[PDB]
Amino acid sequence: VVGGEDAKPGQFPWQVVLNGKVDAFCGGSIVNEKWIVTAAHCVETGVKITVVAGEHNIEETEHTEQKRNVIRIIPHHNYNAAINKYNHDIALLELDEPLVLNSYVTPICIADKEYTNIFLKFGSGYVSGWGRVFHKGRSALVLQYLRVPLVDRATCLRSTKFTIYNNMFCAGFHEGGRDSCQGDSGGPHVTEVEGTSFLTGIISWGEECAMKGKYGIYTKVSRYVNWIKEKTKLT
Amino acid sequence: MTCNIKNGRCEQFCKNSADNKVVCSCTEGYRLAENQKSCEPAVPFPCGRVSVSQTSK
Ligand SMILES: COc1ccc(-c2ccc3sc(C(N)N)cc3c2)cc1OC
Ligand SMILES: COc1ccc(-c2ccc3sc(C(N)N)cc3c2)cc1OC
Ligand SMILES: [Ca+2]
Repeated sequence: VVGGEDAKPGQFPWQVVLNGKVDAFCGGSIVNEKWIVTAAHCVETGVKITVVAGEHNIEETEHTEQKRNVIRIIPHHNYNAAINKYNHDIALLELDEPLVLNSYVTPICIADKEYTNIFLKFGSGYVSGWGRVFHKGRSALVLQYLRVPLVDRATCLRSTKFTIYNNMFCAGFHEGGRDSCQGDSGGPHVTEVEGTSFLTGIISWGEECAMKGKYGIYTKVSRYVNWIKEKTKLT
Repeated sequence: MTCNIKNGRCEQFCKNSADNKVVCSCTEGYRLAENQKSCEPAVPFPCGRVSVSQTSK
């Protein structure tokens, strides 16, 4: 996250970090005790990818951290139906053993298709991660967050040569300087409603982070809420 | 009442019903209060809420 601020412990208790052949390479969010939602581009491979819930500072021990192995990865069936589009950039990860929900490990709420879109359209959400703190720069040690404004679709369309689908949205500041960045991908875009946070997007992609006239691109979660619900049922 | 105006006063979700509309509802982990509008935690760690004190010092 470029130009954000340190989260406090337990401020985003649905946030997780993904580790593998690279540490902290992507974020995700807790759907329930057994399931994480993330970006499919993060998990095109699975070799001992590990999830850490209850994380705050990546170089220290807080004694809130819950580490789990991923046993199953389900990318959206239509992801990679079209080469290099990032269309349908969402995936589910099933954990080997359930998380123990507590104040530092709590799911994000997921509303139905209609209300996720309503909540998105409220026009302000929070984004968080341990991604780069400057474009082409280093990664964050303490979890970062940032309020990003929703950007109107026509503006976003003009901001890039790349295709922006109906399954995506843009968010950010016209002046640049503050943005999501690489390493943040897969993490939550969330909208707080009377103190309860709902998942409204997945941090997906972008061009140079925080550059004026460029915006973060997010997966429109409303389009995928029925699929998430269907896949992540507990028995 | 309609869902049109201030979400039928529903804390979370609103659906229009015959004329005297508004039936409010809540997401998993919450229950509709007797008050019929607000949403009460029905579990120890309900989704989407911060429970670690953020005001420290
Ligand atoms: C050096 O500037 C950059 C230029 C391009 C990109 C970049 C990264 C990922 C993706 S996915 C995608 C697509 N969905 N078409 C387009 C695109 C562009 C990132 C940059 O910096 C972070
Ligand atoms: C190949 O290198 C890559 C480099 C960067 C990214 C990547 C990932 C997330 C975000 S958010 C953002 C923003 N401007 N908000 C820009 C950006 C760029 C993806 C890549 O490939 C998967
Ligand atoms: Ca730590």
